[PDB]
Amino acid sequence: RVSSGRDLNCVPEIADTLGAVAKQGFDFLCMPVFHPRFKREFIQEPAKNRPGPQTRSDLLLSGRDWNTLIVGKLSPWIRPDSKVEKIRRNSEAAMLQELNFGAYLGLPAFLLPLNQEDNTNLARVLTNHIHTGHHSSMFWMRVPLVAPEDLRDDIIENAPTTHTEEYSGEEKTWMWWHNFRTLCDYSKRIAVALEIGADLPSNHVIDRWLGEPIKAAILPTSIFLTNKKGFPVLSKMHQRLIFRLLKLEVQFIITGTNHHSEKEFCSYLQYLEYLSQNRPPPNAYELFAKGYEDYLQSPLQPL
Amino acid sequence: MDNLESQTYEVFEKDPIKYSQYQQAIYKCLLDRVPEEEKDTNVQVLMVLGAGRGPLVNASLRAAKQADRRIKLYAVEKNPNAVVTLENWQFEEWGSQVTVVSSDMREWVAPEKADIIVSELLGSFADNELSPECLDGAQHFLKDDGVSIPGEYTSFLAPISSSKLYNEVRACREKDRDPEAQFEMPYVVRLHNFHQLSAPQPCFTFSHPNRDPMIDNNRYCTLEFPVEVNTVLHGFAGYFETVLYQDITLSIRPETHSPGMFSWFPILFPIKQPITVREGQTICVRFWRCSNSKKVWYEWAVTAPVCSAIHNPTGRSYTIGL
Amino acid sequence: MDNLESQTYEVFEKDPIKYSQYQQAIYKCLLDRVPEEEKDTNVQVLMVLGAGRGPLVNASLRAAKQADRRIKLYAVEKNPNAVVTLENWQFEEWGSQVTVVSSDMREWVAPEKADIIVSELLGSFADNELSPECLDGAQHFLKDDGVSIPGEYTSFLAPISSSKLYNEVRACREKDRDPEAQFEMPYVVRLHNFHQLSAPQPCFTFSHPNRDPMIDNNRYCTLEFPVEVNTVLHGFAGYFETVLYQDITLSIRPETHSPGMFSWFPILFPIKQPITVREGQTICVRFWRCSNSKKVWYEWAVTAPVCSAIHNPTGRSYTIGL
Amino acid sequence: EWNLPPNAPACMERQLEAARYRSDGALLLGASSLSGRCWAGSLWLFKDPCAAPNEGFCSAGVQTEAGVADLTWVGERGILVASDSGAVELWELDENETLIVSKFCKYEHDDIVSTVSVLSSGTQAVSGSKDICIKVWDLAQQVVLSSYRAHAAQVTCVAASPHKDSVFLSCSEDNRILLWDTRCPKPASQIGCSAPGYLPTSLAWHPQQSEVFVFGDENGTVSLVDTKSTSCVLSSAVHSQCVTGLVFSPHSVPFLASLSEDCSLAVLDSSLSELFRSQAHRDFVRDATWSPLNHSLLTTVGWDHQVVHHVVP
Ligand SMILES: O=C(NC[C@H](O)CN1CCc2ccccc2C1)c1cccc(-c2ccccn2)c1
Ligand SMILES: Nc1ncnc2c1ncn2[C@@H]1O[C@H](C[C@@H](N)CC[C@H](N)C(=O)O)[C@@H](O)[C@H]1O
Ligand SMILES: Nc1ncnc2c1ncn2[C@@H]1O[C@H](C[C@@H](N)CC[C@H](N)C(=O)O)[C@@H](O)[C@H]1O
Repeated sequence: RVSSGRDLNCVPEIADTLGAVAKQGFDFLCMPVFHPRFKREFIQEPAKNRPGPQTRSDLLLSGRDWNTLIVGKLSPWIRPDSKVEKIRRNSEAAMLQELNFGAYLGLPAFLLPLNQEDNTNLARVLTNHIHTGHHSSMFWMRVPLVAPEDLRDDIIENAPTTHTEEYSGEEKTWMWWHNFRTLCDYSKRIAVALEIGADLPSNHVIDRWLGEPIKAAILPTSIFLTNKKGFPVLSKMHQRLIFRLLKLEVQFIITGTNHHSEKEFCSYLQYLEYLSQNRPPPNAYELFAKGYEDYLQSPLQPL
Repeated sequence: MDNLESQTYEVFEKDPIKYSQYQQAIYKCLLDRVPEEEKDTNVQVLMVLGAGRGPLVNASLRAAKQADRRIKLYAVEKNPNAVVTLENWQFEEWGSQVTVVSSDMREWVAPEKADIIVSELLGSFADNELSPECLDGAQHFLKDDGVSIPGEYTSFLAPISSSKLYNEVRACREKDRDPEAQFEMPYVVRLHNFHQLSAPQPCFTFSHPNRDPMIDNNRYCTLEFPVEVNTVLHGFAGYFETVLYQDITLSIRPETHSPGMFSWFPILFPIKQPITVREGQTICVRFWRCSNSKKVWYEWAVTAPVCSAIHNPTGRSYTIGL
Repeated sequence: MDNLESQTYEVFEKDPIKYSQYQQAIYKCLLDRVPEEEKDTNVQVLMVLGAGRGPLVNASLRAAKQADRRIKLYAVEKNPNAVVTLENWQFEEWGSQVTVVSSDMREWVAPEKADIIVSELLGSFADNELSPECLDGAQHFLKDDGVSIPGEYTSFLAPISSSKLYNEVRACREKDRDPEAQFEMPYVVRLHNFHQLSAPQPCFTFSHPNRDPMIDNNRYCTLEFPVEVNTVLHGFAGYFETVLYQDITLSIRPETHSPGMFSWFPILFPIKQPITVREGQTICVRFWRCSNSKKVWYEWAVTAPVCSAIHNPTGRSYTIGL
Repeated sequence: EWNLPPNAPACMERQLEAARYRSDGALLLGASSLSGRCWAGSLWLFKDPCAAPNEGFCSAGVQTEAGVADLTWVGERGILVASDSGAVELWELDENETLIVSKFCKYEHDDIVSTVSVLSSGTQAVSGSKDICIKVWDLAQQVVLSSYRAHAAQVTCVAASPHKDSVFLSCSEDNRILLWDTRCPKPASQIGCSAPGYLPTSLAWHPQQSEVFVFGDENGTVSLVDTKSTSCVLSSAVHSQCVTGLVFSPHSVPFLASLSEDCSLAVLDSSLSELFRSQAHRDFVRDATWSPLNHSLLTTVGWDHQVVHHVVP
C-alpha cells in the first residue's frame, strides 16, 4: 500500500476540504497556510497597516491534525530572488512569516519551489530559519524532472525551442537542486519533492536523481492516459519510474484537477495502489534487510 | 525571545485552576474599583499583556458579566502567530469591545491609560521569563492609581539531594561548548527521585506597579538552610508564589501548592560538584539576578559548609534574552 | 561593545595622515559654511562623535584657526576611560570652548543641534564597527542642513589565493565551539603571502546624514570576478574608501591607497573549503549585511564556478554587538 | 441592509477585486475573502453606483464556490469569472436582473485561474492561469477549443484585441510578452521591448489604434508600445510598486488610468504625463472602470473595501 497526498492550491474551507480528501482516500493534504493571492506589504504605508487577521485560525484543526495531516506550501508570489529590491525585501519577510507560521502549527513538512536557476537568497532565508529555534519539520523542494522552459510547446514563431540535444542543459534541474542544498550545507531537514511531467526526460537525466533524498514524488493529473474503459492509467515508461520510486519508498502527491470527470479522484489513487500491489514480492534477503536500509553500523571485530 | 508554538498554548490552556483564579482576581478588583451606583456609567479600561490565544481575555469578560460591570479590553501580544488566533476571535466573537494590538508591551504606544493591566508572564522561578522587565516597560500606561494583576510574586529555593538528577544534568553535555555548561543553567523538571534537605525559603520578590524613583531589578540574596540528616547536595529546587489580587493567589511551593495546577513544574538549579553535608550543618547558598540591556541571568554559589565555584559568572552558560 | 585600551589609542594616534586629512576636511567645510563677512558673528557648533583621547578635537581647533572661523565643540565619548583623558585635556588646555560629554551618541540628549558632526567609526571593511548605526542614532541632532564627516564610505572586495592564510585560519580552531567557526568570521590582517585573483570592486555604501523615510542598513550585493589564471580561492580581501569632505578622502584600496596611512590593515573573509578556479572563469560571490536590534553581521557565499556553503548563517559564528 | 435581495448573501467579503460598468450605467463587483475562516468570493450588481459597496442597496448578489481572481462582462447579462478553484465560470444574469445564476463552471486549469478577457466577437474568451497555460473558450458550447503552454512561468494577464477575434496579448513572469494570432500555425510571437527588463504585470490595448498597447511592469513603470516598429516608444515611472492594472477612458482622445500596489491611482495623457493622482485608497487598488454616462467619472475598488468615485480634470 502507498502513502499518498493531495495537492491543492485552493481551500475555501479547511474543515470540509480535509473531509473530501480523506473520503477520496488520501493520507494527507498539501495546501497554502495563507491565501496564495493575499500579497502582504511589510515596509510601506498604508498597506503595511492592513487590518488583520493575516490568515485563518489554528483552532480550525486539532494539533494532531496539523502535525499529521497538513503539508504547508509557500505562497507563490514570494520571490526572494527577484531582481527588484522591494519585492525581494517583502519576500524575505513574507517567507519568514509563512515559515514561522508552519513551525507554530507544528506542520510535519512544508513545500518550497525551485523553478529557476538562481535561488541564493531563498537558500539563505531558509538556512536562516533552520538555525532559529528547534524543530524537526521537513522541507520539501518542489523540483521538476524537466524545467518548465524546456517543456514549453514549440509555438513561438520568433523563439523556436532549441531542438539539438544538450547533455548538460537537460540536467540543469539537478544543478538547481545541487546548488541549493550545497548552500544550505546539506541540512538533513531539506529533501526533494520531484515533480514528474508528461515528457519523461532522457534516461540519463533521471539517473541524476539517484542517490538524492527524494522524500516525495508529485504526479500531475494531466499525465495520466486513459484506458479503453475511460479510466486513468500511466504509460509503460512512467510505470517504471513509479516502481523505482516505490522501491525507494517515497510519498506520492496528486496535483491538478480531475481530467477524467467519469470517476472521482480516487481512481488516480486506486491506480497507484494498483501498481504497488503489482510489484514482485520481497526476496528472502530483502525481507531480512528491511529495517536496515542506509543504516550505518561499525564493522564487528570478533578478533 | 522565542515564539511559543500552538500546541504549547493548547496544553496549558487546559489548566483547571489558573484561569478561574484569574477570573476571580479580576472580579474582586472590578467591584473594589467601581461603586454600585456607578455600574452603568463607569466603564473600566482593561489591558491584557501577553494575551496568547486569548483565554485571559475571555476570563476578563466572564469577570465583568459576573461583577455586572462594564469594561473596554486591549489584547496585546507579541507572538504574530498567536495574534492570528486573537484576531479571528475578535472578528468571529468578541467584536469591537476587544481591541487586539500586535506588538511588544515594552514598545506599544497606548492610545489611553488603563485601570487594570492583567498578565501572566511567569516561569517556574517567578521572574525567569522577565515579567519584571516587561511590566516595567508597560507601566507608563497604567493610570496613576491602576492595579496590576498580578500584584506581586516571590521565588523560593530548597536544597536537594538526588544522584539521579545529578546524572541527568551530567548527561546533558554537548559538543562545541563548555564541557561543564550543563551545570550552569536551570532546568524545568517534575522532580521525583530526590530528597528535600531543608524547607523552601523566599528568594526574590517583585511588586507591580513599581514606583521606585530608580528602578533596579538586579538582586542578591543569601539563604541559610538548616540541614538535619547526613547527605549530598546536588542542587536547588525553585518554586514560586504570586499574589494576583488581594487574597487570590497562585502557588507551586509544595506547602501551599494550588490544587490541580499543572501549568508549572519546579525549576532545578544544579551544582558542578556534589557537596557533602553532615547532620547539624547549615547550607548557605547565594543567588544573584544580573542583567544588561540585552539579557538577564542568574549566578549562584554555595558558601557553606564548603564553597563551590561561582556558577554561570557573566551568564556565559545561560542568559534569558531581552 | 568593548572599551579600547590606552595603548591602542596611542598606536593609532601616531598616524601621519588620518588626522591632517581630517583637519583639512573640517577646514574646507568651515569656509563653505560661513561666508567671509560672517567670520566674527557666526560661530559654528561642531560635534565629535567618538572623541577618543581627543585628537580629532585638536584637529577641529587647528582647522578653525586656519580657516579663521569660530567654533563651539562637543566631545562625545562612550569609553569612560578615554573620557578620563578628555576631561584632563579640557581642564588643562581646551577650556570651556570644548564641552566633554561622557555617553553613547545614540543615547545622548543634545542641548542644541550641530553644524557639523565629525567621526571616525570605521573598520577595515568600512561599516564593520557599526558607524552606520551610530551616526543614524545621532543624526537627530544635526541641523537640517548639517554636514557629516565623513560624508560617505564604500567597502570593496577582491578574491584571493593563499594556502598560507588558509592554514592560519585553520589553525584558529578552538575547543568548546563549532570546529569550523574559524572560517565564518573575518580577520584583520596585513595580507602578504597571497595572490589577488581579480581587481577589487565596490560592495556596500553608506551616506551620512541619511534622510530615507524608512532607514534600512541591511544589504545584499552580488559580485562577479573575472579570473584569468588557474588557481585556488581561499578567501576575500576587504578594503574601503571614504569621502570625508568633497575631495578629501581616505583609502585602503591598494589602487588608491592613502600614502603612509597605517591605521587600517585589510580584512579577510575566509571560506570553509578552497575552490578550484580555471583560467577564463568568473567567480561570483554574494555578501549580505544582516541585523537585529542587538547585533549586526555578515553572511556570504560563492555561487560560481561552484557553490559553497552559506557562511555564518544567523551570525552563529560571528556578530558585532549593538 | 435596507434592500438585500433574494440569493444575495448578508455580507460582502472584504477584498474587492474588480469593478466594471455595463453600457447601461450599472456597476459589476467581484470580491474575494483572502483571510479568515472561509476563503471564498461573491458577485454583485449595483444599479445605483453611489450605493456600493453597501450590501443593502444592491440589485443582485451571489456567493461563488471560491474566490474571484478576475472577471469581465460578457455582453450585457453575462458574467465571466476567473476562479481560485481552477475553474473558469459563466454566470448568467436574470431576465429581471435580481438573481445571478450559474451558467457553467468548468474545472479545466490545474492551478488558480488568474486572468480572463473576452474576445471582440463576444462568443469566445481567453483565460490565463498559474498552471502556465492559456486557454481559448467557446462560451455557447461551454468548452476549451485550444490549450497553449507558450510560457515558462505563471501567466499574469491576457488581453483580447478590441476588434480581431484571433488576436490577444498575454504576459507572464517568464519575462515574455506574447502577441497572439491564432490563424498562424505558431500563434505566439514574443514581442517584448527585448532587452530583458522588469517582469510585465499588466496589459491594455489602445481602444482606437488597434496596434498600440500599454504594459506596466513590476517596477512601477508604464510603457507605450507600437507592434510594427517595436522600439518601446514611451515610458514613465508612474509607480513605486508593481502596476496591477491599466484602463483607457471612453474619450475619443483617451486618458490612461493606472493602478498600483502603492495604493494609488493615476491618470495619464496619451504621452503618459500625469494629469491626476489619488491616495484615497489605503490598501491595494485593484480595478478601475470609467462611467459610460459621465466620462470624467472614474470608479476604483481596493482591498480596503473602498469603492471610490473620482472626478477627472
Ligand atoms: O560487521 C558486520 N557485518 C560483517 C560481518 O562480518 C557479518 N558476519 C557474518 C558472518 C558471521 C557469522 C557468525 C558471527 C558473526 C558473523 C558476522 C555487522 C556489524 C553490525 C551489525 C551487523 C548486522 C546486524 C544485524 C543484521 C545484519 N547485520 C553486521
Ligand atoms: N513583552 C511582551 N509583549 C507582548 N507579549 C508578550 C511579551 N512577553 C511575553 N508575551 C506573551 O505573553 C504570553 C505569556 C503566556 N504565559 C500567557 C498566555 C495566555 N494569556 C494564557 O494564559 O494562555 C505569551 O503568549 C507571550 O508571547
Ligand atoms: N556609539 C558611540 N558613542 C560614543 N562613542 C563611540 C560610539 N561608538 C564608538 N565610539 C568611540 O569612537 C572612537 C572611534 C575611534 N576609532 C576614533 C577615536 C579618536 N577620535 C581618534 O581618531 O583617535 C572610540 O574611542 C570609541 O570608543
